[PDB]
Amino acid sequence: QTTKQFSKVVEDLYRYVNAATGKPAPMISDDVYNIVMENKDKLNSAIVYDRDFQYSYFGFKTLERSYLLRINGQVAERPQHLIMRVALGIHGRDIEAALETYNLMSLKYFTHASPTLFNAGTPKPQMSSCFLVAMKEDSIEGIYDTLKECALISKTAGGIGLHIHNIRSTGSYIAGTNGTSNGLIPMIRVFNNTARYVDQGGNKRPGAFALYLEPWHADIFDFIDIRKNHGKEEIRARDLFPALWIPDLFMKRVEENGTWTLFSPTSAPGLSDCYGDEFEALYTRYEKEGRGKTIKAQKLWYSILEAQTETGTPFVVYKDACNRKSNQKNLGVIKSSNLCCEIVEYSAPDETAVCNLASVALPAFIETSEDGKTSTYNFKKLHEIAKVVTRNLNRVIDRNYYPVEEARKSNMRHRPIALGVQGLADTFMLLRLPFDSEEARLLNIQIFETIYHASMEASCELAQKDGPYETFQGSPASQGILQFDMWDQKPYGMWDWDTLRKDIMKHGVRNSLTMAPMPTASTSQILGYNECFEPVTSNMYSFQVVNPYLLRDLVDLGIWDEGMKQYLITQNGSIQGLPNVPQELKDLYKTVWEISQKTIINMAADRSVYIDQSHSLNLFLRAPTMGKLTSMHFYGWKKGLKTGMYYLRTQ
Amino acid sequence: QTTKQFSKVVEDLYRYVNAATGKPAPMISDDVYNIVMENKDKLNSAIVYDRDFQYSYFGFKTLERSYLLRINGQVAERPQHLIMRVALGIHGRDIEAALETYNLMSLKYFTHASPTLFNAGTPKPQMSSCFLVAMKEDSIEGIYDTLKECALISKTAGGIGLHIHNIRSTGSYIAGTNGTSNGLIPMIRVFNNTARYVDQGGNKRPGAFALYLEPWHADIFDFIDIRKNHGKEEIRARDLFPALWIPDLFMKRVEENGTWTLFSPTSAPGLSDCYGDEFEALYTRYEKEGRGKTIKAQKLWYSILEAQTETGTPFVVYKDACNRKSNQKNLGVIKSSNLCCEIVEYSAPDETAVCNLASVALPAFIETSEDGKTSTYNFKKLHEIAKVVTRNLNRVIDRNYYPVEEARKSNMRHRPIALGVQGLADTFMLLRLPFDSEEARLLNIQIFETIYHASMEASCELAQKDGPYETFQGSPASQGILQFDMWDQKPYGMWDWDTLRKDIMKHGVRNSLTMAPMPTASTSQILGYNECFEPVTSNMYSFQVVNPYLLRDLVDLGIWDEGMKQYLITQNGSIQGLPNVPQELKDLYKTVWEISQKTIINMAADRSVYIDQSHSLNLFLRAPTMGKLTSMHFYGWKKGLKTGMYYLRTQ
Ligand SMILES: Nc1ncnc2c1ncn2[C@@H]1O[C@H](COP(=O)(O)OP(=O)(O)NP(=O)(O)O)[C@@H](O)[C@H]1O
Ligand SMILES: Nc1ncnc2c1ncn2[C@@H]1O[C@H](COP(=O)(O)OP(=O)(O)NP(=O)(O)O)[C@@H](O)[C@H]1O
Ligand SMILES: O=c1ccn([C@@H]2O[C@H](COP(=O)(O)OP(=O)(O)O)[C@@H](O)[C@H]2O)c(=O)[nH]1
Ligand SMILES: O=c1ccn([C@@H]2O[C@H](COP(=O)(O)OP(=O)(O)O)[C@@H](O)[C@H]2O)c(=O)[nH]1
Ligand SMILES: [Mg+2]
Ligand SMILES: [Mg+2]
Repeated sequence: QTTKQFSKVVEDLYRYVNAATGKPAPMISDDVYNIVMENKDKLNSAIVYDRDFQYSYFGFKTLERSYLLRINGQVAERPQHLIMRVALGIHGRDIEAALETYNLMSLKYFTHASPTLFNAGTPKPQMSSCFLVAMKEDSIEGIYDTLKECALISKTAGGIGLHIHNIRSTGSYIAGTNGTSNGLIPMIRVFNNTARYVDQGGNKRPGAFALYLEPWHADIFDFIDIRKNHGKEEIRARDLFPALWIPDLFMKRVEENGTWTLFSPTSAPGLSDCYGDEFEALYTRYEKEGRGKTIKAQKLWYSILEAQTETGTPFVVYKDACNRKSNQKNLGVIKSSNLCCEIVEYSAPDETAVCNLASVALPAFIETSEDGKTSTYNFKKLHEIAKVVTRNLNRVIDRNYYPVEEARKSNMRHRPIALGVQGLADTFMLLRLPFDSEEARLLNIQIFETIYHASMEASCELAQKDGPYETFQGSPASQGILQFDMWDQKPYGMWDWDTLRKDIMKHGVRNSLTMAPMPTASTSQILGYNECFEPVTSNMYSFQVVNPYLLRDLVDLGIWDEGMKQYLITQNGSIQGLPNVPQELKDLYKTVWEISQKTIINMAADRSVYIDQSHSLNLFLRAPTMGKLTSMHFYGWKKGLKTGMYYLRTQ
Repeated sequence: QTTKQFSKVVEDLYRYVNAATGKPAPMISDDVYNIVMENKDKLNSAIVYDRDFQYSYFGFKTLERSYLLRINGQVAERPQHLIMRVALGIHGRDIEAALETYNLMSLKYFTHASPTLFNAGTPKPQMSSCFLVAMKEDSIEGIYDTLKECALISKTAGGIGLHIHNIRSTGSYIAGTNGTSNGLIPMIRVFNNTARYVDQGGNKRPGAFALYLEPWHADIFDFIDIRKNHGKEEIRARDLFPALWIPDLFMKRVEENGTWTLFSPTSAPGLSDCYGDEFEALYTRYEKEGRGKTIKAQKLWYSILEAQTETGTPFVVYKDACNRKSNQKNLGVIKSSNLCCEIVEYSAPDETAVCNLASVALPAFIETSEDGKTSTYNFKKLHEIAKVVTRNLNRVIDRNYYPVEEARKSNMRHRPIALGVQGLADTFMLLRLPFDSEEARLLNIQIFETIYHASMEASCELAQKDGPYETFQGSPASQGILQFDMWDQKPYGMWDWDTLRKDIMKHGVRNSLTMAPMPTASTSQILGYNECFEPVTSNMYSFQVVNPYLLRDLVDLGIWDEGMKQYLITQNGSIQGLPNVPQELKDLYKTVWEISQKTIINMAADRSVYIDQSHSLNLFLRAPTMGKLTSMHFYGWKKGLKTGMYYLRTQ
């Protein structure tokens, strides 16, 4: 019920015409069509259609539902065809690299983020997932230009993070009239409205932008409350996500139980265009000068926590930790993260930051291969594959179709890239390692060091062929200061950092950033592994499937029965305090709510030194409480995390 | 409790500084300040402060509430100061014309529309009331550019009429995705949202745009329903006004009880860029070609009437009558009217049409001066004053501050102007003429002929000094075809049209259009006369004042008492079927609901031949019914009215 020969499938796709309209609607690009036809034999015979049986029933139905291209609502592309198309879309004329990417992706070593999977090798190749946008100016012209931009971006795949620190707060003065300003909320309501009007890619799910405000902005209280399902209606913005861009001085005032001061950006200019001490200097001076409204820090705090407890938002991202520890610091002051709090990239009115994403599948490197029946981890294959994905994401930068000029400007200047991971929890389980074990802690550090090292090396090789990126000179990287150096730490040492730093100083790197582990929400589901780097949330998930690693074990112990089936549904996928189940299994299959959030922050802190950018650290709290949240926020803060919190997931 | 010397008042205004902010906020322009100081003696001694006692208690409190400039919430300008400032803002260095305009305005011969009163002689002189905007393109870029434009326009005084015939309808195809379009409504919802976010001038009342669609657009049914207070919520747009831009062919299909066909503009291009026969030719061809959805004309009809009955909207404006009979026809096809259905001016993506407005006060020309105690009408003073206002509106064009480039382009090319009137009903009453009398019918024709003639002559003189307007060549006017010629009628003849046409053909006119009688909602209330050209809606209005002409008469007849007071409140200001009241009085003070709508359309049809543009014809129906509305719509249509209906006012 789908044509088999690949080039025949391309033919159809490429020759498509929309019957309702009589318009030719080719779904393959010219340049990719040509490549395919010019190499039809090599390409056709390289595919291995058994590999379609690598996908779980749920894995495949995800692919089927919205990934594999359709001709008149009918799926016309086999999973292998999707992959082959992707590999071509990325690799163009370089058939060898294409062919390499094909095998590895089909073998499920890694995958590319959804935009790539959707649009690679199609005429409008928009393979980018992230856009961080700057509010252009505190004017009606600036506001509507940015609005126009978000709409144009939203037309295609990819989420937006938008920062709005420069917008005049409620009641602020306006030259030329006696009218006074209305603040962020009415304006937020405009963005929200545009988010709902512009389809993403052309389908069901709404626009969703994330909004970045620094907690001193005079409209903060309402801003943080944007997602509440009560109060009024016209004070909310229920399709957007508030994200706090928090400076240390705030955390400090909260801790010391002191005061916080709210400014309108026009009474207190420059607050967001600096960080660390210069910021505190400037902020304290403005406070002295009575340009704002002072209140007790802990009153803002307490509000911030109420919102997180109810909505899981705002997210928290530490402005200082982000700017102090960015390889982009030479470009200027970074003003926001993105929609999923993983990207940390400079943006300006004329530079909208972009990022391409792929995820290495960590389980694929477990080989129970030595002799007996221990497993090891093949960190050599991890390095190799990590290098390939680096090269891929880099190719994507050039072949990408940018939705707006400020995106193309930004990407061609700095070439940031984003690697991350899926199936950490799987690797751990397969390796008989409890998520909170000293062994798992070692493995985390190790996996991440090796990806960072790999991608930095592969990027170094690139710089050697195509020159460093335009803005390499002046970077921490160009001075020998890599990610972990900015954490005042020594790398674990599994790889040779001296030689790499040596080369990097000599030849540069092609990419300003490389690592930003992301949520993997849908691309982990295709491959059949757990979300990114978080532990399982349940052993039962939901049409209800028992954890295959758990299940396997329950059988070998001849204890899997009806009570064991139904207990898992009762106890929502938890095996703790369950009568006939060994301590080994109990430790290994703790749900995420059963692991200390201190351990999570620890391992997050551990891998963070090999992360160029940030990672989407979700927090999970079972029995939620002000004080409990407070110690999780501050704990992470002091660890020097960038993304202190993505969602607060609860119940 | 307000400084008296005028130049002192300017001084304060001009020297103002906003204390909260420490910013200098001058409220007079540089060039006007200089003029004032350079002529302080002439200017100070020309004012006559008794004239402040020309204003009724309600008249003055309107002026006080939002017209006279304030210094720290405290009124600092006397009505005479407002006027003097206006006359200067219009007339600049020409002190004689300034001084002329001052006397006439203070004497209440005429006034300028509210934007003028608000901003003349201030630093951001935006004295324009009307903007007709073109939807830039059926793209997300075009949509958001227009949105940006409406916002920038809304920043200052003046209402918008926006036409959207070129936007792709629900479910229409989009190249580049499998997504399908969502039609006008979601997009309308975006405009609506911007209308509420951008304050007008800087105060309370919401943005309000009027939206112009041709009834064949495939989204018509929902479009016409935009103002209903039920159904759903997300299908409505309750801060905008739908206006039908109706072609004859529709009226015809409705009458002949035939079919109507709905097209998306992309399946049926060019429909709005033509009119009359070429349109019917093109439309019928598209129908034959099955590019649309056909339904029974009378089903659309019946829906259109349900909406008017409930919401008083959509307005009706006949596209063909507008284009066939416009002096702007040489410019291209006019695609919309404005917010109050009086302006009929060409617009394009790069030309947003503008208009300045003043209203002659018709009562001021009644002089009971011959000998005995008949009154006459001084049509010679009407001609004179009408000429002055022409010159004024023309000066305003040059001294105006345009909110966007497409407005400045449009106005400097064609220089349209807009005269109208207030206190028709007053003139009639003062002259002992029932609104529906053959005498009142004669006076209407007469008043309007004389304003048209006057303004055309005064504009001719201008063309002689400053050249014709850029696009005069090719105009009906340049061929000797004036307004009434396009109605295939001969003018009443009270003035010498041969000589004027002769001169116009020779020298041109400065303005492409001159006459567009408007609602006068607030500027008739300042002067203390009834709205524009409509009859009184009540003799009692509302803190309740009895019609002074009625009241006067009731006293001289010694019949005004308690029963007469309270009867008027009971019968909502109607004197019909009331026991001790002469037939003379009953005929003279019919409320508007007591006058045949056929008579209204007649007199509207009568003055329409001296109207360059259109006029805001409100319809009043007491006992509303499908068939009754139907005969009022068709009656007006056949009379060749442009604005068939502004609001349907009911109850
Ligand atoms: N009519 C209006 N309605 C609502 N908000 C407005 C309006 N005018 C300005 N603002 C807000 O005020 C800020 C300044 O807008 P902008 O258009 O730059 O003002 P401006 O007229 O140039 N005056 P200023 O910026 O004070 O010199 C922006 O954040 C706008 O959102
Ligand atoms: N992602 C989207 N969501 C909602 N409406 C859209 C989207 N993309 C396009 N439209 C509508 O489709 C029409 C065409 O938009 P435009 O941006 O010109 O499309 P395009 O991508 O250039 N394709 P086309 O115009 O069909 O050649 C406009 O009326 C838009 O309102
Ligand atoms: O629902 C979503 C999820 C994600 N993203 C974007 O994709 C990035 C990572 O998303 P994720 O890994 O969850 O999606 P995947 O690539 O696996 O499909 C984010 O930073 C967003 O910019 C988005 O636009 N909508
Ligand atoms: O509430 C209003 C009424 C009017 N207008 C604009 O002003 C013109 C005429 O308005 P009107 O005569 O009623 O107002 P006035 O000039 O008397 O204050 C219309 O065509 C609109 O463009 C507006 O923006 N808001
Ligand atoms: Mg400004
Ligand atoms: Mg287009």
